[PDB]
Amino acid sequence: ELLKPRTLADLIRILHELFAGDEVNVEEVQAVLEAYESNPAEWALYAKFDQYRYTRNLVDQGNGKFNLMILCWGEGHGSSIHDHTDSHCFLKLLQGNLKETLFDWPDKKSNEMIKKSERTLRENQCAYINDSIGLHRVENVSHTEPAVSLHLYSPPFDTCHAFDQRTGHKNKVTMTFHSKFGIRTP
Ligand SMILES: [Fe+3]
Repeated sequence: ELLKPRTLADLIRILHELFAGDEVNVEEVQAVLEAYESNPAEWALYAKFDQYRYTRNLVDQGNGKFNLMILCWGEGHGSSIHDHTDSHCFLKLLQGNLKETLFDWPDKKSNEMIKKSERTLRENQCAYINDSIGLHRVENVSHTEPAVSLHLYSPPFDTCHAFDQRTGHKNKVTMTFHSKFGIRTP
């Protein structure tokens, strides 16, 4: 029984129920993430920005089943084209808008990675991606509005790949957390 999360803490409690087992009902997780109405006061603690690039702020460790984190995108900040290390990835906008560009997995032959499609993710919307679907880049293209998104990855992962748009070549990147549970972790 999926009920509307009343607050971010309620959403977290519901996610611990949805990930109590060993599999993941993607449509139910996405529906509950979409149903949480972003309340800035509830997540201000985690919305720690950096002037030069987007930040990853860990919110909950999901009893080991998933990492829930808040990403803070300054104006013009964006990600590399990347995969998700065989994990489910949910991305819910909490403030602002983000452009998501989708790319297919490259072939071994060096080639320009051409976008398959693009879309604008708006406040409160929840997107989903996994490696079977493809790769993506996420960008705050706004010149005037910072964006904040809530991401859930299951299983959690600390490393993934960035892809060079010009060649399709990939490199392993280790991600780091800017803060954990509201505490800056330099
Ligand atoms: Fe991603």
